[PDB]
Amino acid sequence: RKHTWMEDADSCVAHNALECARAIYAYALQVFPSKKSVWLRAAYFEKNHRESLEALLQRAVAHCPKAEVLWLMGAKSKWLAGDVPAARSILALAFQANPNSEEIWLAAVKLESENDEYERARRLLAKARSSAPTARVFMKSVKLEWVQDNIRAAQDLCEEALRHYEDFPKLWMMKGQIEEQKEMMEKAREAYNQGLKKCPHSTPLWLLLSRLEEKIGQLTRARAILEKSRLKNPKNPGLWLESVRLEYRAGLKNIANTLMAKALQECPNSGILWSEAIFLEARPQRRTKSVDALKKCEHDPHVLLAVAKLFWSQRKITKAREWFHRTVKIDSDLGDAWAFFYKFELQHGTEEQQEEVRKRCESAEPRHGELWCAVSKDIANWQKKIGDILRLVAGRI
Amino acid sequence: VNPKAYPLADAHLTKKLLDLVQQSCNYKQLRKGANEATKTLNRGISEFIVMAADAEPLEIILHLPLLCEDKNVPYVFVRSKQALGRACGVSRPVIACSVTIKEGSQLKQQIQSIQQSIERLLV
Amino acid sequence: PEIEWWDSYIIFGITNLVEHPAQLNPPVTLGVYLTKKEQKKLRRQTRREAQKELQEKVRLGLMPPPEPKDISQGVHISVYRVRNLSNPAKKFKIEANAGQLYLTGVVVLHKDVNVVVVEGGPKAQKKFKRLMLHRIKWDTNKCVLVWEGTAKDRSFGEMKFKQCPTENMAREHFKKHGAEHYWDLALSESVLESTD
Amino acid sequence: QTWYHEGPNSLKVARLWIANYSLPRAMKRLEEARLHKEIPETTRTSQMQELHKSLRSLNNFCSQIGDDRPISYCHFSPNSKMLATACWSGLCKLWSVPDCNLLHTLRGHNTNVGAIVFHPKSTVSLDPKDVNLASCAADGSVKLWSLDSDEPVADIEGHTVRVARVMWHPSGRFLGTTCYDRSWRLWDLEAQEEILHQEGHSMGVYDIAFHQDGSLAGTGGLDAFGRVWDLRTGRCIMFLEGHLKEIYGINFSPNGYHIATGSGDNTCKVWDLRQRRCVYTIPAHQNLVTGVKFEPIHGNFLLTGAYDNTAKIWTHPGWSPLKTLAGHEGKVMGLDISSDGQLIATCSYDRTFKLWMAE
Repeated sequence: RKHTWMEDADSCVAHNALECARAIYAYALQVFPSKKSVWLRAAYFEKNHRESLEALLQRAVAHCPKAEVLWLMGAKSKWLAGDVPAARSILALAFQANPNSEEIWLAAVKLESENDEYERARRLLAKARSSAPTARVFMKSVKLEWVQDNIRAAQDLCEEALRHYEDFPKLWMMKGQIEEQKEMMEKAREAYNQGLKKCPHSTPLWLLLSRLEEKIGQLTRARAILEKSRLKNPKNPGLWLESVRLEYRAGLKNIANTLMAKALQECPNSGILWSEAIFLEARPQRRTKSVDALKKCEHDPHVLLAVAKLFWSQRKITKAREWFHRTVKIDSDLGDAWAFFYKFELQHGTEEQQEEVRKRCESAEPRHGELWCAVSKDIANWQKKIGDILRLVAGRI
Repeated sequence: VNPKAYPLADAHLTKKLLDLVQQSCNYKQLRKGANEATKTLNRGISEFIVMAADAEPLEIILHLPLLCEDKNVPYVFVRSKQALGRACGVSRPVIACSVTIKEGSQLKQQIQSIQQSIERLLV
Repeated sequence: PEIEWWDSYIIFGITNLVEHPAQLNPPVTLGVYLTKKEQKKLRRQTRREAQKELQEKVRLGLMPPPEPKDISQGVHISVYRVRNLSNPAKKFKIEANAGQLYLTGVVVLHKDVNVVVVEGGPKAQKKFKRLMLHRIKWDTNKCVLVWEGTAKDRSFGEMKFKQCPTENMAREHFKKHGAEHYWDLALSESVLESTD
Repeated sequence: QTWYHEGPNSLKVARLWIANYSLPRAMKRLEEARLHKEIPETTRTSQMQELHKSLRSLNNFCSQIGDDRPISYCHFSPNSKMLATACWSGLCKLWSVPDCNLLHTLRGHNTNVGAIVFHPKSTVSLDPKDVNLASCAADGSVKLWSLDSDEPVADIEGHTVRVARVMWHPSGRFLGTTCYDRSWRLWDLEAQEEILHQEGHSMGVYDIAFHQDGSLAGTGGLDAFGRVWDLRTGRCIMFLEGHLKEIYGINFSPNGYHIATGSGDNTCKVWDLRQRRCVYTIPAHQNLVTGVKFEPIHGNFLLTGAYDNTAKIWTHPGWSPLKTLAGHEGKVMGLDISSDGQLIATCSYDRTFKLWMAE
């Protein structure tokens, strides 16, 4: 009966209005105490439809104990709306009720690193490493030590995380990114090779190894590393897309077309490979390539972003805006599609379309994108907002 | 035969290729003609591309292995189009009979076997 | 060794004698496609000819009509490695597969190393590979194909489920039929899979 | 029914010169084998374990693309100078190994190039302006080429069939060429003409290579019979049989007994010469084994390629899969190890050529 009341409240929230749905959610919350799923659903309904969301977060913190997700949502709602030190005090109060340093300590370290006084963030990261050490906490400590400066302590923490979490490729990728920011580049390539040979299946570590072997000259070794990464998975779509991009970056256009054809024959249900085949095709041949990508990979965000880019390149702003709206309705969490939509709104359209694109990028955070991950993984734009990252992704297109 | 036509199949290999081409054309999976084979190679849906060594001139099918080098497809050159002289009802011998993948083909694996057999002749 | 055979034969045996030794051979009726218009013409002509022949045969006055109403020249030999093919259903199916598909061969079992060698025609070996790779569901116990080549003739007589607790007995049983190198390569591949 | 035919006096003089150059070479090889047999088993086992550890950690690197045509063969220059590759186009480039830099691409062919194998003393004791490499095309042509001229030389018109492979003699004065006219030609570098045409097979020979001392020369083609003909007066008594497919790869071991033959029956035959039998049949791969390369003068391994995307670096002898040099994207056609043994190139059908280096 409580599940049916929650489904009726969700259907009332999505169908007509939000007052009766919030009343049904409050009746289901006051009738009987439920688990963290109903509290998270009530918090999402309060955030999607300031004071009411904070009251629901306080009610979930007071009536539903051992709820780290609801406490993190309340701390994020306090830091977004109310105050940053009030959210820090709320996170410190929630850390006194939940002694686990898995997600509360990382959220406290992120809240202390987004604000000033990074020594408190380093002390919280050291306390989280001394209380419950993990690969994610060590990676967050290495990121907090490397976002300020490329000191030897950050390299020592990355080496300790690579020695203690060698099966995890994230510590080796962080060590390679820390060594790549220094003067030398052979140490970063050696760390990326150790992470690729110790995982043994590491797609972003092999991608960073191929990028370091291609950007530092002698791209034949980069092509050999890309072939070894494609044969070690085997037949990874990301490694095939990276090899196609490395072949298209040079003067070998026929080899890049053959690599794109081999990636389409070995993995036809890939949005990134379909977008690369649509971008690498000719201008009168893009209408058949986009149709084949829509027929093979339907309802894909990367294929819709490639169709939006092809419509914007063909001087069709009304079709590119509709394709960007369809890509935002299919997957609003995409970074490259949101960047292409913001670039199309800034290039063709008034400020209302750019404001709507900024509101869509601020409501749902873009992640796992092509241009978003290039700016979200750097140390210079690690503690930045979502709107500035979206503007930097749209301006770099 | 023509020296530029490569690779050249044997008698039983050409008989199996003609049987596979007849099974594909009777099940609506094969396209005859040079322009249709070029369109099937450019579309990326052609499983195999067969040529004819007895073509005057033989340079007109010379882009048929090269497109096979652009889409990673096996290429083969029947000694004479006469092998497919009737082909799929074609009165004249057929040369470019792009055999395209057929969904749930009653001989899909057999066609794959022909491909595997056409990749070892070019050495 | 003191010297080679050619060095002992030549050392004086150099001369201008060009010969062609060992002239031996290495170890047809075919149809073509038809035409659709020719197919329709043939169907019409055949129906007309059948009707005319029936009329001639039953109307001349002889019978009243009714009222009008290859292991040779190359054999495919495959060898697969399984971690635990001891399963009676799996072991018997592989042995029976070889038996029914005429895949003369052997199924040797050892300590976490099961070598199933089949030998026969190309379609029989393809059906056995499709049965052992997609139809026979083993599961840590997995079955993979170690090698697949072509030979002159079949080595084993029939599919016999051999058994050997040690690898030396299985190697001697494979060398009795002349297939010890395939079992050694399968054992080396199993050791490389267990080490890595 | 081995019918004999008389030859010219220049062929007999070249055979006598080859015998007089191979007999002290065979004596030095026998002395080296007696010195290696006098070594204890502990140091030999330690050297074999070190060679196996160096070959097992062989990573593929410097995969430099030659051209848009797939690579058909590759031959390492002597003294680890470069690597001459022969693709499916008319160009035969020479990439500087291990730098993977193409320089002085010897062109001049029209059809698909076959095996462009350099001389064993080209970068050692031959001038770079003279003939140093020998290339062959899909038509009848055995063209000499220099290393710093990028222009061919006056070829031998004695072959009118598809010359599959060509390999120079270790003495340097001769060069064998396997043609499709059911024979194998033996051109001379000093006489500048074809010395003999050994028809030891009923079908056209594919791979022809001489021995380490230059006394014998192994053949093989579509006749499924490997012929080991002596350079003195022919009379191939060491006939290799057992392979039911076409022999597309011949590689003579530095030892006087072992001889590696690669056929399309997914196996490699390491046969003995002192017993005239097949010592081992190693299943190196499952595809058609076309490329095969023997060891350097240490004599410990054998790199056998195939039509798959891998190449097996097995031990010699032993026939064990010690190393699987994978990483290619096409049929591995043509492979050759350097004179030092630390580098080995394996040309593939993916229009790229890498090198296996010890990590």
